[PDB]
Amino acid sequence: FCGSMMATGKLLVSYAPPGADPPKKRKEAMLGTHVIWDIGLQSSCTMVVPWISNTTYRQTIDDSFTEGGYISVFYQTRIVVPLSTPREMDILGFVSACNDFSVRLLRDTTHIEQKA
Amino acid sequence: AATSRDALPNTEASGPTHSKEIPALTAVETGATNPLVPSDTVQTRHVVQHRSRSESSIESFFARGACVTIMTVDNPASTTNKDKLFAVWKITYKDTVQLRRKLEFFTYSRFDMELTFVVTANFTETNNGHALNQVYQIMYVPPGAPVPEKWDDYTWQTSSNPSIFYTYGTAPARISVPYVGISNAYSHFYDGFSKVPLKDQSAALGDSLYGAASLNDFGILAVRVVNDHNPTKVTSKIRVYLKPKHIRVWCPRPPRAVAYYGPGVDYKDGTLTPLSTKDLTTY
Amino acid sequence: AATSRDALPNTEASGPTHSKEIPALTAVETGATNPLVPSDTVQTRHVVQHRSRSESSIESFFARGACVTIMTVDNPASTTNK
Amino acid sequence: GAQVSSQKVGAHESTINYTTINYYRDSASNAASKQDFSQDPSKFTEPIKDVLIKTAPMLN
Amino acid sequence: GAQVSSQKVGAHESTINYTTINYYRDSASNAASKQDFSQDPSKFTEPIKDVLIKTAPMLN
Amino acid sequence: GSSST
Amino acid sequence: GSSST
Amino acid sequence: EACGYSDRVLQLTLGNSTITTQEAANSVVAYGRWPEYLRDSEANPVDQPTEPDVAACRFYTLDTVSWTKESRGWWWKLPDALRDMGLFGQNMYYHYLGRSGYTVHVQCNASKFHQGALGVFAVPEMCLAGDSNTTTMHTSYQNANPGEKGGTFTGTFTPDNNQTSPARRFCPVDYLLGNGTLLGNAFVFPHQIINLRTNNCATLVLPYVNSLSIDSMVKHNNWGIAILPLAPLNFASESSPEIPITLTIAPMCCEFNGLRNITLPRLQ
Amino acid sequence: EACGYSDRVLQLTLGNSTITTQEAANSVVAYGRWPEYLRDSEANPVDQPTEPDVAACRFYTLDTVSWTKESRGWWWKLPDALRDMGLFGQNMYYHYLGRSGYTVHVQCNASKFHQGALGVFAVPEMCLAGDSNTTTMHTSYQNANPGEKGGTFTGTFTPDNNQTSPARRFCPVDYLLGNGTLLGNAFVFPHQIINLRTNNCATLVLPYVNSLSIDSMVKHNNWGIAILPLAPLNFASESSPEIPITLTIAPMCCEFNGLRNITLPRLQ
Amino acid sequence: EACGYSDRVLQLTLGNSTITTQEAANSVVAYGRWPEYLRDSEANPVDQPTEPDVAACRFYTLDTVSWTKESRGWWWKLPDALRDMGLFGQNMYYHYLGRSGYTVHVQCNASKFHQGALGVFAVPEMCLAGDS
Ligand SMILES: CCCCCCCCCCCCC/C=C\[C@H](O)[C@H](N)CO
Ligand SMILES: *C(=O)CCCCCCCCCCCCC
Ligand SMILES: *C(=O)CCCCCCCCCCCCC
Repeated sequence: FCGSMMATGKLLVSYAPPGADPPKKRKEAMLGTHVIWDIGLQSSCTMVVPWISNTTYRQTIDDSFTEGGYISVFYQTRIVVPLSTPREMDILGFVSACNDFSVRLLRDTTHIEQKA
Repeated sequence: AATSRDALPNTEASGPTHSKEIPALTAVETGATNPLVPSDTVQTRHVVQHRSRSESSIESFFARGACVTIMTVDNPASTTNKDKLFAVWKITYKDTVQLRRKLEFFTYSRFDMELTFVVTANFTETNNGHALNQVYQIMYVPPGAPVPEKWDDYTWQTSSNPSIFYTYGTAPARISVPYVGISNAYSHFYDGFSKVPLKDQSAALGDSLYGAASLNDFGILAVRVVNDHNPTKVTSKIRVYLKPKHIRVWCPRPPRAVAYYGPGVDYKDGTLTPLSTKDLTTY
Repeated sequence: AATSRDALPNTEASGPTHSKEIPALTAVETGATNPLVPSDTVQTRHVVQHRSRSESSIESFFARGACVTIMTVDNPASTTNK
Repeated sequence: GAQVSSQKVGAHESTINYTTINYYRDSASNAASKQDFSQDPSKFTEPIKDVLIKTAPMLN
Repeated sequence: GAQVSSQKVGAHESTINYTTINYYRDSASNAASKQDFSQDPSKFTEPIKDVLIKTAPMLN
Repeated sequence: GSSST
Repeated sequence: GSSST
Repeated sequence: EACGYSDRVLQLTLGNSTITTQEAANSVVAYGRWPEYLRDSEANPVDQPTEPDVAACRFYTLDTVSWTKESRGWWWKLPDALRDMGLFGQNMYYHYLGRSGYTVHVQCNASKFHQGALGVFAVPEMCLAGDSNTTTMHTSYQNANPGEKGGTFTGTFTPDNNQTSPARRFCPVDYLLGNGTLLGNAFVFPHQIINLRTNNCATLVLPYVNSLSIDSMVKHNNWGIAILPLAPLNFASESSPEIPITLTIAPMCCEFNGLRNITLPRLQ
Repeated sequence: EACGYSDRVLQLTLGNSTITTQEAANSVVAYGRWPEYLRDSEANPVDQPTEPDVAACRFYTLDTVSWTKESRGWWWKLPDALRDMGLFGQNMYYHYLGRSGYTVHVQCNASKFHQGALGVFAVPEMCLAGDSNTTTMHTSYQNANPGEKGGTFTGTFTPDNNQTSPARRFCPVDYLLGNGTLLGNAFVFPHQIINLRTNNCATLVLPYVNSLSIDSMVKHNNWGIAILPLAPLNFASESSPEIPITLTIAPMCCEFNGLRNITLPRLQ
Repeated sequence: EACGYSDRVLQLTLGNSTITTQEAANSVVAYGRWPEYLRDSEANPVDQPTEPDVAACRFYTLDTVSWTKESRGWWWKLPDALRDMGLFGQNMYYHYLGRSGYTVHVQCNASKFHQGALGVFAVPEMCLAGDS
């Protein structure tokens, strides 16, 4: 959370494993894996997306057989600020792997080319 | 500890019988097959049995390279209007029929795959020209890596994809690959879809092929002639042979009885009469 | 002694929680990444983990020949001007 | 690292052996040993919950 | 001078081994063993001067 | 060295 | 002779 | 037993439900494997599973069908056939993943004067063939998944010629087991026969079978139950005999992972 | 703690859900009793219970309401408020009997410049008074059971005079705790206060409380959650301040007996 | 600590200089390696090194810049940024060779009513792209 010290808020961060309607309302997102983040001195909050898959490994491309589900964020209460305070701000998000995370089958990337 | 090459059981000598034990009588509704041997219904002699089931072990039944595809490439004159043909094949055992029928005696399998490549070339025009010995590049492009759009574009660099540079007229190329499935076994049959159609979404959007899992299951092989264009055009074929080494199989199945029609279990009208005429009381 | 082909850590079963320990709360300004595992924010079962990082070791990531150049040469007729 | 095993000799001209050395790190690269095991057909031929005695009535 | 090591066997048909002999004097000529070690990510993931306990406030 | 089966 | 890993 | 116990007389009890039978032909445990929960050594999704136990592992009776001289056969898929059955179906649509074994009890009584024989087959991955000769692998989800009504076999292949709006359904030909292989061999799959003079039911105990430890129940069926008349229904000298066939199936050792909002599938 | 642990900073984790808070005022365990499953020594229905565990014992967030200068208070009943929440509600309507404890987490943040105080009360058997002076005990089932929207308190008793077609609903007067007793004493029930300068949440862990070991969840509510403004909302010099209040409740150690077909109640 | 010690309140002292802070977010030791002198086993030039110690290993404050809504970012290189700082810079220009570690302390205070976030990155071999 990058708003001011005077800004408060509760947000809901969600992970819904695949197979149902992708959550568009807090009502749905609540029902899946989630964290309710209370903004304060510990500036950041972490949600762990646990390995939940039918296959033992997923593909590194879009694939419906090995789909992973839905990450989403909602307002739990609302951002509240006093007067003389910015009413808008930014949050920044980060991703990283847990210690149980692995990859295999080495391959060339599409993220670089050499036309001509 | 009973091994595939061990001799089968000896026939034991047995004499006449008159009792309440009824081996011959049974009831197949139970779902079991009566475990009988000849000494149960006739008089037998003693035979020391030497025969073994060594060649019908799963490994032995499969221990053969089977052709699964024929790839075509060329190297034309630089003056041609048509592009230089490179080949792209989706890896599968279902483009041909014989290894397919053998694997489908079973529902699931695990094996290490041995691929062997036989390459042959010929002249196409009644020229009187030449080409020099060719080198082929057989590139594995796994799902997600960039597929070649041109015989000479950047993807043939292969910094991370595995490639074989095969020289014409040398011993056929061969590599091995471990059990690479994303499941605990390969599934020869998948009774399902890769997408659930949701009500709240359009039918088109929820649609997928019956019995298909991952659209690009195992990626592709891309083959090219590395030599530059030659005045005389040469055409080549790369025949791919598949052998399943170190194999395990699960859940037996009746073999394919009517002709294959696509990668699924579908059948074509007009092919559904395998059996022939034979009279009930005719030997 | 941990090697590239060793299996990664087992997921340990964990139950409900109500305490002052706050794994989910953190502060990225410090420059560190929160070392969390699923049993920190959800209930887990016990899983015996078999997967390994063998193919993403530096050696394995690089263990491939890559084309770095294409050199051109010829051998012409002795009569050529070039 | 040499593995030495016996051949089952069919046509004859003691035990004859043969030698195997694996040249690669990946078990996938290895030839097939053909040292395989047989098993009982029971899971397909006798899948009944109550053990069948062949001399007895299958139904009682 | 033969080096004997175990393979990690993936698909199965004891320990299977493989053999390696170096044919040249220069270590540069040798194949890659792929016998590599892993290490903890800490120098990149936790480079803080004071040890982080994840259940505790990162800021106190 | 040697394994014997 | 032999080293065994 | 000299205290009366018989092969033919069984009682099965799961949850709040009991089945009694006095004309059984023993019972079958597919591949000799009784159903089991997923072991830690084979586990894959790491979240705590739900095991609903007696609320889902109980005998659900499906809609009764009718066997006549013209019947060519019937089929169902699992877990599809049970998708709407009590808390089992609920557990199924609420979770990404699920696995389950099953006790299948097929019921069919008649009289000592009737005759006929049903082959009752449990097939792993029972992929059935489509109705088209213009497009392979095109049976729609809705038609692949009849739910508890099941589907039927046909003695004739009639290809769907409406290319504008294709039927997009199966066309399972009976002597071909609906999948291009001969019915006479379906006995290599776990089975029993209901032969009216001998027994009035079939009982198959089925383990979870799959190339994975757990999977999408909504996307994939693990087993197919196929019932075909091996010998036709016949009675006295009546030309139109009918006897009912009832299916009762119980899920066993079932567990679910990946809880979210409920799946609401397009089924018609 | 000299490693940083605070009374004010808590993390609660049930099922696939986590709640974090940095401005708590400890948490309450009603009557000092943590929730528990029914012991054999106190058991009554003899059938195997279903314990859905993580599929039902997880944090369900209800609809958010809004606190303003005119708010008189809000109420919910348990298990009624949760009747439509995932597999908990399903387990509830499928069984004759059920019992459950709950973690109640009420959420309300503001700023160091706002003020106000909510009394959050957990009341066993929270019987509320009706709107009528012609007929006692006549609040209809539908009105007694709002589901997750809850109800509200009023500062005024307005008796229902339509004798032809009575409203048949509650008329819960706030200084009378909606039940004819003074609000100033509701503190003898398990409670916390959300006083905006001190804390931004209330957390009550509630045991199953009843004169029986297990009962009809559909017919009877065990607890009532009542939230009233003890000191009114106020901010800066604004005349119409508003801050949201969110309820999140998790069932705990819940078990169900008497499985049959699902209950389908008349709720409107 | 129950005697008051905090993650947020630090004092660093090098040479004749001290930095105090009451709103720190711990501190970072790049790649977990504290700075060190060159070891004999890794040495290369054979001449006696000069180690100026406190005369060069002390806090030099650079020119203050200003962060506004239009700021896109700033960069410096080391040792370049310090080339003109006291006896460090002198030692640098008098010798063919030199090596050094660094404590970098970036300072920026505001108020409980302001907001914004600066990413402060230490990059080894920070080669930047040209204008052409
Ligand atoms: C340089 C050449 C490398 C070639 C590498 C090819 C690796 C591709 C793995 C293919 C495995 C094919 C297995 C057969 C099919 C599957 O059994 C079934 N359709 C179900 O999963
Ligand atoms: C075990 O193998 C010890 C005995 C070694 C005998 C000589 C090995 C023959 C050449 C092996 C080459 C190794 C393959 C990489
Ligand atoms: C150690 O190597 C002793 C065992 C030797 C076994 C035979 C070696 C096989 C041929 C090696 C050729 C040497 C390469 C220059």
